[PDB]
Amino acid sequence: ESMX
Amino acid sequence: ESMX
Amino acid sequence: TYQYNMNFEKLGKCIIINNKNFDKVTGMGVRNGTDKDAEALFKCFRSLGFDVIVYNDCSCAKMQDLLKKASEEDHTNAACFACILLSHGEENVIYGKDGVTPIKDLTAHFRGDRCKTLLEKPKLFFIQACRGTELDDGIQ
Amino acid sequence: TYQYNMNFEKLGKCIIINNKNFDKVTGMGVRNGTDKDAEALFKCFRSLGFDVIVYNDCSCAKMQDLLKKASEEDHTNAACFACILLSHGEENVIYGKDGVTPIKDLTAHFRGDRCKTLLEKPKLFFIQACRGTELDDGIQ
Amino acid sequence: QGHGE
Amino acid sequence: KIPVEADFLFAYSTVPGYYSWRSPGRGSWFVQALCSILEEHGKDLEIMQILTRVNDRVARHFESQSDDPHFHEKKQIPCVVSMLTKELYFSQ
Amino acid sequence: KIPVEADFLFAYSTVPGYYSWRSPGRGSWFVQALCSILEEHGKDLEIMQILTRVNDRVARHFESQSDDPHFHEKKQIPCVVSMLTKELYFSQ
Repeated sequence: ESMX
Repeated sequence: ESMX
Repeated sequence: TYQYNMNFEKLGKCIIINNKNFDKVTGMGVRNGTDKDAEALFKCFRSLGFDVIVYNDCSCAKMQDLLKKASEEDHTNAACFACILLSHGEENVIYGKDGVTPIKDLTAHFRGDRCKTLLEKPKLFFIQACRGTELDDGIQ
Repeated sequence: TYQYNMNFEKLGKCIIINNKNFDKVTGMGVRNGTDKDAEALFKCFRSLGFDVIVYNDCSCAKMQDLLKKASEEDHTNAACFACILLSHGEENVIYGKDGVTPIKDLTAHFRGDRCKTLLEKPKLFFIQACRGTELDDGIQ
Repeated sequence: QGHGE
Repeated sequence: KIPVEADFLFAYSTVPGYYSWRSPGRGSWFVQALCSILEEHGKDLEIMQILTRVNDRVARHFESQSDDPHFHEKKQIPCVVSMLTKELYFSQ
Repeated sequence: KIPVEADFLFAYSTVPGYYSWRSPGRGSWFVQALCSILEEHGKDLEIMQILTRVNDRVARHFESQSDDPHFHEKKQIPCVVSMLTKELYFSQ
């Protein structure tokens, strides 16, 4: 997962 | 009235 | 008496801002997966009865003009208004493809004294974006 | 089920911090009417089933210590926790009689990882205080 | 509608 | 695991950046409203229903009064912040 | 009169100061949860009930996965800010  |  | 009156011709307008690609100057990466979200949100909100429109890779000026124009429309026959923002962000701000812009600026256009046709009507904003760099480790 | 489990020996602790008098150096004036709020809230929350405690004219250090200790107590037999703050304030901040302290630091003592006996239990905070100097003129 | 506890 | 910030609820008397009104003789608007609603429904309404009614009472029932025209006829709207993961009832 | 700040509702994917997670192949945690709840209860539950269930779903069903140990097994809890004065249902 990546971050916003 | 007064403010807080 | 305790519920918002929904007896109008339209449920309302729904604006979805789907920002996926950003300018290199911003240093923000591509938000893969945001198209899945946008399409999912589109169908859900459409099902509820909203007249939804999706705008992709908006600049800060575009986002401001988008919300401003929407607040200047006639919501006389609508029950409410909804706006969904998908993008990168930080505390109090959201990213446009070219930079950041205060969330307060986008929503103030709908204040009771700037959008009479939405007065006493719910104004909804859903926001998917970071609000800082803290991590939650969870427990137990 | 979708409701918080309320089957516990007791509803929980309710801490009221009633700040009325402030040191001259802070520039804040006496908060006349706050004793009436504290009185009404106490009866009201005692009526709900809370074990209520009322503190008066607390310093910042006293507010911090008071909440840190409450979070180190055993809440195993309580359904939830409630805290009510009555004082002067500014954005993200609450006044002690000798100054200002971040609201976040006051409530952080109760995070899941720092107060295990309240984990998965509602932690409520009611705050009567200013959060800036803007006035709402209203409309219609 | 009906919110019932 | 459970997020460490989960299950908190903050009921502010006003919105970010604004003043909060208090009557020297009757107490603050928010507290007056909160106690009123709680005395009537604290035992049968969910917490958000209670605070939403509190929001409406403060918004409609109060307007400031002051000689200074600058602080005259001003309004207030409370602010509820919820990280709760379930519905909250104070009884049964 | 009516407060100009009244009747707004903000549903944030995360609390102030924190990161917000997104799965490149499934979409952000918050939207996945919001959509599943709305698809099954969008027309029979009040808005706060819906968002409360979204909070629980995000808090319990998701946990980060990464190679970097610094971002491994992280959690998330959404944040609902309400200035509404009535209950909101999307029907009738």
